[PDB]
Amino acid sequence: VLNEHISKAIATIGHFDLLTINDAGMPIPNDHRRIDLAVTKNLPRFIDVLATVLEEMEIQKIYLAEEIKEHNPTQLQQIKQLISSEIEIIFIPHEEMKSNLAHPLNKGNIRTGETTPYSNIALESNVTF
Amino acid sequence: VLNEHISKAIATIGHFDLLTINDAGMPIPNDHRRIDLAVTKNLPRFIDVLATVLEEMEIQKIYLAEEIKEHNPTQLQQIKQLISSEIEIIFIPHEEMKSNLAHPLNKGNIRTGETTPYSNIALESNVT
Repeated sequence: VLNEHISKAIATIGHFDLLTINDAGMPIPNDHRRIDLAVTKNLPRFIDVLATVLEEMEIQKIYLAEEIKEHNPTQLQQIKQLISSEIEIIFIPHEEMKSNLAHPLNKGNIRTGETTPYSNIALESNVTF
Repeated sequence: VLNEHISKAIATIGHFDLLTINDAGMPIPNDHRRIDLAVTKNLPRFIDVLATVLEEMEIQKIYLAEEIKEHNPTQLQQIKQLISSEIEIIFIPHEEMKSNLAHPLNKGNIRTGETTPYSNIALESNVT
């Protein structure tokens, strides 16, 4: 990660803390947590930002929208190929994924240029140090 | 442009105002002008951000480092193919490109993930 805001968020991240990565259409609140990386349609791609962020975090659990199973199987598969078998995948309603953007332990909401549906994820941090 | 900060900057832009796009290594001051889009090495690319921004701005002139001609002939060529022939290309020393990051009429410094040398540009706005 060369992103400053992201490195800053990851530096304030400890056990139970959340970090999200979202597609272009996700209604992300306009606060300090907001990290807009979007350039244009599909730039950068959700999966590329995800792969990059995983390299700099110890994750415990991830959250995905139940709707991803049916509406974006390809993205679900790409996510599974990325994370290790050790990490637990929890599905919740997309509506909940939206609420979590304002979770008290949410340390950042990254916006990508992704346009495929339900390309959103929440990363829950394990013990840092 | 779907980028919120870029959109904001381009909203406050008028004649003579500047907007810059830089590679990952350019020392961009830590102020309100700074817009960090860098994800990782070469993501996003300089050329892709430039192409996007050009679609949203009326530009009069661009500034490039004189050093680009010899150290990155490829990037110079890509830039030329992107802008019209009615836009003037002014070459200045890289050192000055750096000083322009704090120009009084500079409305935004965009940081990309570009890693190739002298991939930096300054766009001067025409009448809005």
